[PDB]
Amino acid sequence: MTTADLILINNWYVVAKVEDCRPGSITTAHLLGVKLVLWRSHEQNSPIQVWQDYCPHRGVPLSMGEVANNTLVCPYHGWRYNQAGKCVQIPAHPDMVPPASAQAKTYHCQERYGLVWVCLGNPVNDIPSFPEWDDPNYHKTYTKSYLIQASPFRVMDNSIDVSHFPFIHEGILGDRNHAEVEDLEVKVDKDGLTMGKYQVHTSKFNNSTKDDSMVNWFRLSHPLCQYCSTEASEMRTVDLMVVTPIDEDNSVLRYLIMWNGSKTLESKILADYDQVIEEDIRILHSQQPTRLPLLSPLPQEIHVPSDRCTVAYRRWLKELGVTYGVC
Amino acid sequence: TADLILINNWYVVAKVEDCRPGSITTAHLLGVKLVLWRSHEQNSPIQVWQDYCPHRGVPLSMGEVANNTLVCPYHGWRYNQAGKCVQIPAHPDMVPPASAQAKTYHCQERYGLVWVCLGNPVNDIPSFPEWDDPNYHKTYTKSYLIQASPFRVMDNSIDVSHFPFIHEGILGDRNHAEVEDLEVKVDKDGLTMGKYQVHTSMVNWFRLSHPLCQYCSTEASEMRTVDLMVVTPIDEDNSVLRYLIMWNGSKTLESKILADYDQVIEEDIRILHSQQPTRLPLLSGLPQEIHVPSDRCTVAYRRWLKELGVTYGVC
Amino acid sequence: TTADLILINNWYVVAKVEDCRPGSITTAHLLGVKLVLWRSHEQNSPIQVWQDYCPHRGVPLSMGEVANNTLVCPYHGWRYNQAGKCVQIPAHPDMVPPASAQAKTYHCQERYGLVWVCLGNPVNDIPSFPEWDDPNYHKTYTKSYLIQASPFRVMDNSIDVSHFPFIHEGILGDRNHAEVEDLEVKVDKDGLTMGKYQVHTDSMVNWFRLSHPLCQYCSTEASEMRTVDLMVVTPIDEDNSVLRYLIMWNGSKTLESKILADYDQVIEEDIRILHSQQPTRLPLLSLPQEIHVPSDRCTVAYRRWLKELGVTYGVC
Ligand code: FES
Ligand code: FES
Ligand code: FES
Ligand SMILES: [Cl-]
Ligand SMILES: [Cl-]
Ligand SMILES: [Cl-]
Ligand SMILES: [Fe+3]
Ligand SMILES: [Fe+3]
Ligand SMILES: [Fe+3]
Ligand SMILES: [Xe]
Ligand SMILES: [Xe]
Ligand SMILES: [Xe]
Repeated sequence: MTTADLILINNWYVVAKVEDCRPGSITTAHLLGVKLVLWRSHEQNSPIQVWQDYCPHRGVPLSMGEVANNTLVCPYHGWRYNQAGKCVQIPAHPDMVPPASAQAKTYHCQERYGLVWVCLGNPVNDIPSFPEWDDPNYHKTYTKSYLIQASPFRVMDNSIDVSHFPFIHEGILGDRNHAEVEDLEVKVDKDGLTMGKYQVHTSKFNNSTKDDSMVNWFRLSHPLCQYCSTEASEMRTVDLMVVTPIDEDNSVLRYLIMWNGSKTLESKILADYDQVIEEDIRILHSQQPTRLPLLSPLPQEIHVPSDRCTVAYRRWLKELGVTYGVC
Repeated sequence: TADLILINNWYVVAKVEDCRPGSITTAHLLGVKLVLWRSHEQNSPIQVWQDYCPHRGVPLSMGEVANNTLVCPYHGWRYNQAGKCVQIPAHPDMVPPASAQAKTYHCQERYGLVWVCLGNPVNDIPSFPEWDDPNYHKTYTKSYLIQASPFRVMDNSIDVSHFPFIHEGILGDRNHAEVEDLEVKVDKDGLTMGKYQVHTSMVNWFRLSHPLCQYCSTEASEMRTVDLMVVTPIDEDNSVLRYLIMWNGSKTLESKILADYDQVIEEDIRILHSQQPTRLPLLSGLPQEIHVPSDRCTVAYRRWLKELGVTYGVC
Repeated sequence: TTADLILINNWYVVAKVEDCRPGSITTAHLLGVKLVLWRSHEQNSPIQVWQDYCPHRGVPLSMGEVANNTLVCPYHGWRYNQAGKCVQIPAHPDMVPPASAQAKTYHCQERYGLVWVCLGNPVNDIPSFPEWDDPNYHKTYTKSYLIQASPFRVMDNSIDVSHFPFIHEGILGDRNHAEVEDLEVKVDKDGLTMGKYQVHTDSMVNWFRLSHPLCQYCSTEASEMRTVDLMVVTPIDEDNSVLRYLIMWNGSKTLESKILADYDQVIEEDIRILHSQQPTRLPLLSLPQEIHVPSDRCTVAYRRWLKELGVTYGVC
């Protein structure tokens, strides 16, 4: 169990990539305070089973075992658990039907966009949409996993912030001179939080090429995933940022990036995101308190006109009833 | 703090070989930091006290042994073998106050091991019959620091069904994983398991007179092997493992025996370090423990600890 | 924060002025508060000591840059003037920052080459040091010593004199001269005072006074040379301290490194003991309870003064 809210437990979250889960493999992960085991059978096109990493016999992690004959086997006594989590065999008592109590705690898992989505509760919410996934004109790439020692909601608040661009992202996403921020259009509606189109000022790098005027916008249907859309000179680049809430104070950041330009741009896209993500991590790791402060009437946070979309985020979290990872 | 039932039992804290004349050693029992010291005389007794000087809270272990006294390093106070301050160097003519006294504990050398009771010895040190048999040879395993409850360490050692999966080299085969109807008896002696078969041929039985001490007996084709497993309870979540192995076959087998014991212990320590909760769950976030017929000796250990009133190291 | 106001309303050294050169950003910690110390390229700019905290989104201001007499936060470039008022917000260039856009500032006074800070309202003055003005005395500063021990245990160890023959053998005593004479201890409204006493090696006469719980003035007269010192403890929190010493002497300048070496040896010998002592915090008067003998008169008096002042922070 956990101290997490039901609004959060009943949502889907990315815990891995499908390319990390090979046939016959055992992977560990952490979601909302719970340790997880992700396993597949040696069959090809095998389903991924996401359970709690715990054998109920003597408390040994099931992730220390082996996958054999479509069963996850515990290392201590060799209890064999089927795809539904039911012990189907106890080697010490091979003719005995295992007790019904011998059951692993199983969760909902679904693959989409090459990502493993998990729901610890009742899947009542839907997986965010990524329209360009099935567009053959768009190429796909994934960033590596980033472990961040900061609240899941502080990480998302940062990626909603845009006024920091000319300071901690100078040279990639901002100009320390064009640092004034225009009035921002931010909607709160049925589709979630939308930052409307807005101009990103980037520093010239190629003096031969024309200014890469970038227009960006983003939408949040889920509070820990953000769909971002950028149209520059000759390329539209969309991304799906996904935050794995490890606990109230820890988070994993992953991005699926899709672009309509030359596949040869993959290396540059991945390296440019690395720079921005690590410049953002430096601030996230220093922020206090570690949990995102919600609104109220250490001193309270101060909000200026340019914080419109981040004030609306903190408001959305109070409406959703979020108390985990926030203060 | 620990339950009186544990406070009044004997526990191994060191090997006699390592407490030399004039030496000062350290140990940790039931939450208490301990100082062990000997005088430079031969046949000197071992004094096991709390590692603390009552003047200003400095560890007496950072001091020195001099003239059959332990000297505190801060103000020079000298404590006799009974633990009483006999000289305060700033007041050389003053009879040191009665409060100037170290907290002393009972110490007894048995089986080449230093045994300590922090309470009132109500029970005797566990018996080891082959200690007095000259037909048996003697070897000691090294110390093993385990980040697990002392009671989880003993539960693992009482378990016999794990042999075919984590010990398939020495104590089990994957084609012989079935466990026969085991025999368990909890009497005044303690917890006793009746003899059972172990597949590498071998017959094995064990008895626990005390919760953290195990006597084990194994008969092979040509050799009887016995061991005394001692668990030092550092605190609720930490333990030290030691064994005294005795056998009546060739003394040349000492190295293979120690090598075999090391493999098994480090294979058990891997499961022990992973177990959650860290403290032993007793019979009463994470689901409750499930018990199968092959778990009757470990179910009896948990029942015994509950009956004895153990609340320290257990969940 | 959980500290007693008697402590919050007192002056403490958090740095030496030689460590905060023009245009620098230094960090410190005092009574649980993280502090940012910053200066200007003004050849003689003052030292600002604020809480290491940007009230916009909670970044540490110490990760910023000093520019044109302002401290600039790294996250959104907010510029705070020397009074701590934010005067620029780059996002809204022609917007006067709200009154809330203000760093939490603390009182800072430079004295004896040291940075004194008071987190509250200074009801007391910075401890006195008469040989500072005396031109016949040379001056030197020890390095900062981080001690994993209560500020009050650190000060307890400095007032102890009975331990000189055992852990400071060679500098403040030897094992053949361990008997302690009847010490003169004056506990008054001003504070704790310790009268003249003999330190062996062939001997020197020392005394000390404490007008402040965590500041000690000491005087040693030996063979015509008088050495004085000001021991300052930075209370980091209940369990941690910084130790610093300003030593002044009227002999040869050549003695400086020897003086520094003698202090360094004694201090690290004291730190070996301080780190081993349990409990970490200083036990006051009503693990076994502390026993007191006559050589411990001035250390018993320290505990009695702290209880009368109502110190609960850093004490057991
Ligand atoms: S702990 Fe998993 S089978 Fe015994
Ligand atoms: S601390 Fe042991 S003698 Fe003073
Ligand atoms: S956090 Fe300091 S300026 Fe935004
Ligand atoms: Cl399989
Ligand atoms: Cl025992
Ligand atoms: Cl003073
Ligand atoms: Fe950013
Ligand atoms: Fe084992
Ligand atoms: Fe000293
Ligand atoms: Xe980016
Ligand atoms: Xe063994
Ligand atoms: Xe000194």
